[PDB]
Amino acid sequence: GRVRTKTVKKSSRQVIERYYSKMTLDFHTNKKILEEVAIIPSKRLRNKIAGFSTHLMKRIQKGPVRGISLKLQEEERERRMDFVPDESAIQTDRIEVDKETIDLLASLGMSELPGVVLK
Amino acid sequence: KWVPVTKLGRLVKDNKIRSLEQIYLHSLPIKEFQIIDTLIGPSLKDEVMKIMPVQKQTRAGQRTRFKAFVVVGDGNGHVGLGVKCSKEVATAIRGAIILAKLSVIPVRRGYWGNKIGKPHTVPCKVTGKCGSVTVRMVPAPRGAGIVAARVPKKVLQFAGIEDVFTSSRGSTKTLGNFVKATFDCLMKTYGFLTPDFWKETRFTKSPFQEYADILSK
Amino acid sequence: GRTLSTKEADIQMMLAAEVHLGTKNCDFQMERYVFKRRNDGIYIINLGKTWEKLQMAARVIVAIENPKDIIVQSARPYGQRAVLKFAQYTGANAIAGRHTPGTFTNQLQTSYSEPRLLILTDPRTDHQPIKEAALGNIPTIAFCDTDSPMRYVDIGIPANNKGKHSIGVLFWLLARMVLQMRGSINQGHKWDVMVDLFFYRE
Amino acid sequence: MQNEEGQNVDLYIPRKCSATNRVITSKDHASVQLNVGHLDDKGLYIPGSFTTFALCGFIRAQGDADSALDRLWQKKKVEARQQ
Amino acid sequence: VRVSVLNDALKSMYNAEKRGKRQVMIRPSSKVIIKFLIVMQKHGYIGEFEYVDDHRSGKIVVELNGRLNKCGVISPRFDVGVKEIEGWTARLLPSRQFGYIVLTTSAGIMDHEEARRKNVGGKVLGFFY
Ligand SMILES: [Mg+2]
Repeated sequence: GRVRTKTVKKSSRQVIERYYSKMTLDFHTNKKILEEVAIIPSKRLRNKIAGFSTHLMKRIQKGPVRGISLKLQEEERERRMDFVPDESAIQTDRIEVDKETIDLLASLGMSELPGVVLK
Repeated sequence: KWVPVTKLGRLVKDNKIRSLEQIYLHSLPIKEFQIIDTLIGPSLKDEVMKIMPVQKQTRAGQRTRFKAFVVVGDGNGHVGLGVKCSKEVATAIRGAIILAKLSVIPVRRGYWGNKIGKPHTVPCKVTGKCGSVTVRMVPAPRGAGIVAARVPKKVLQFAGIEDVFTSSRGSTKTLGNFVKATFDCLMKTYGFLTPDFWKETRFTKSPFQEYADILSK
Repeated sequence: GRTLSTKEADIQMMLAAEVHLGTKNCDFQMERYVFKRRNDGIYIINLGKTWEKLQMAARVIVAIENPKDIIVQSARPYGQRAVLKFAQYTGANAIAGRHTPGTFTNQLQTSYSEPRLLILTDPRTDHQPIKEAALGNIPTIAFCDTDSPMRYVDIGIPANNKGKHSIGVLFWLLARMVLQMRGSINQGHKWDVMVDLFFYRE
Repeated sequence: MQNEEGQNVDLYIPRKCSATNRVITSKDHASVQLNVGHLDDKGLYIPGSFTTFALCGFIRAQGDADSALDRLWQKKKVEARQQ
Repeated sequence: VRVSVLNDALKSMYNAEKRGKRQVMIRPSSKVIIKFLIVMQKHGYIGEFEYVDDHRSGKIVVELNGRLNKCGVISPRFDVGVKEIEGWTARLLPSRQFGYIVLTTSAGIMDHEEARRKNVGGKVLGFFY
C-alpha cells in the first residue's frame, strides 16, 4: 500500500501552515518550493512531502482541513461569525406560554408581563 | 536550577509562602518536591524501609522490578510515605524519596492527661486500614514509650510522637500494607472533631487569591 | 408606560428563549428549582430561582481579582459560541470542544491550568472537567437542567442548557450581570452587545 | 489545643465545612472555598468585601453542596443586608 | 421486635449526623431518651429538641449541631461502681479530655464525671462524643 508515514504528514502540514501564500496546486512547483524553503535529506522524501502537500492544498481549497491552522481562514471565519442580523431572533412582543408557565409567573407575581399570552 | 511549573511552586520560590501550615490550611495539592525541600528540607530525614522485588511473567521469562518504600519525617509533627517501583534499585529509591517528600502530612499530637509541656502522644484513639492490615493507636501516659512493632515504631519516631500504645490485626507481614495503615492512622489525627475545635472558623484569603497579582505575570 | 424592572425584562427574555422548559425527568437534587410538572410531563423551571442563581454566580465571579483565573468551557457545539463570547467580554479563558484529560492534574502537561473558578454549560456532557476539578480544589459553576447531576456542582443555575437560544441568553445575561457588577457598563436590562452573538449559527 | 500556661500548641487550626461542620483535612482536594461579593446601593461590587464559604469533599461528592450553599448564602445575605 | 428504644434513637441520631442532616426523628419517645438527650444538650453536643404528642409513646425531633462524632448504647446495662468508671471510660471513650458515659444511678441519669463527683454508682446506659 501507499500510506504516508507520520514524518511526511507532519512535514506537509507544517510547510503548508508556514508557507500557504506561495503554495500552488502543481506538484512540480510545490516540490521546487519545498526544495527552496526546507531541508529534506532524501529526494524521495521530498517528492512524497510535495505530493502530500499538493493533496492537502487541494483539500483545503474545498474547505477547512483538520490539523491545519491557516491565519486567513480563521480570520475570515471570525469576520463572518462576528456579524449580527438586523433584527434579533428573540421575539418579546408575542410569547406563547402554556398554562403552567402562567401559574409560574403568577406565583412570581409577574402576571402582567407584556407579550405573554396563553395558547 | 529549579523552574516551578505550578502557582504554589512559584510562590514558594518567591518566598511568598514560608510555612507548610499555610499550604495545609487550604488543602492545596503539592506537586513539586522542591517546595518541601525549600520549606522543611533541612530538618527532614529519610530512611529506606524495604526493597521488595516484584515479577511479571512474560513469554521469555520473568521481568523483575524492585519496590522501594521510603519514610521521611522531621520528628516534629511531619511525616511522609513514598512507594516507587523501577527496574533499578537506585532509581526506585530516588523515586520513593521524591514521593515521600511530596506526601508529607501534618501530625496532630496531644496530651494523655495533664496538659503541661509539649504534646507527647496522639490526641485521641485513631485507626488506620490498608488492605487487611488495621493499625490502632491509643494515647499513653508520659514515660510509656512507643509500644509498637519496628515498622510502626519507625513511622511514629519520624512523626515525633513520644509515647503511644498500638495494636495491629491482619497480615502485618505485608510490610507495604502495614506502613500504609500506620500512615493512614497518623493522617486521621487531624480529621477528628474535638470540643477544642468547636469554635467558628474564621477564613483567610487563599494563597492563590492573596498573591493573585504576583501570579498574574 | 410602566417600565419593567431589570428582573422583569430578564425573565421575559428567558421566557422568549424557552429557558423554563425542562426535560421529562427531574433529578432529586434539582427538584427544589422546578415549579411543577405539566400534563405532557415536561418540568417547568422556576425562573425566579434561575435569576437569583444567575445573580449569585455573577457575585462569585466578580470577586475574582484576575479574570484569567476563570475557565469556562462547553462540550456541546451549541454552547461553544456562547462560552467564547462570554470569555471575550468578561475577560476569562474559554475552552470550546473536547477537554484534554489531565489538564488540571498533570502539572507537566503543556495545557496545564490552575483555574480559580470553573464554569460549565452542562454537568452531564462536562463530566470529565468536573471530575478533574474535584481533584484540585476548584469551585464549579454549571447550568443545570432538571435531569443534570449535581455531584461536585457548587453553584447550579437551574436553566435549559440544551437549546441554542436558551444557552446564548443565559451566557449573555451572566456576562451583562458580571459587567454591571464590575461597573464597566450601565445598569439595567439593556446592553449594547447583541444577544444573538451568543447563539449557535449554522 | 492549649497548654496549661495558655500557649497555642497545635500546628494549625484546620477549616470546617460551612454546611456539615466536618474538619477539612490537608489532603482533601475535593474541598473548595468560595467568596460571594457584596453589592452597594447601586449594584456595584465593593472590592475586598465578600462572604466566605468552605465546603468539604464529602458534601460536594454527595451533590448536596449546591442546596447547602444556597441556604447559607440566603441566610447570610438576609443578615448582611445584601439585596 | 423493638427491645431498646434508646438504641434506636441513638442509632438514628448517629446515622443522621454522619449523613449531615440538620434534623432527625426519634420514635417512640421515652423519658430515658429524654434524659439522655438532656445530658447531651447540656454539653453542647446537640441543639434544641421538641417532643410531639400523638396520644401514644410520642415522637422527638432533634436539631443536630454537627459536633457529634458518635453516640451509642451499651447492652446489657452492666453494673458500674464508682471504682469501675475509670476502666469503662478507658474502654469506651477516645480520650480522657472529652467524651461522656451516661449512667443511671439511684440519684438519676447523669454523665460519668458527675457520678464521680457525687460518688454514686449504677448501670451504664450509653456514651457519646
Ligand atoms: Mg422497658
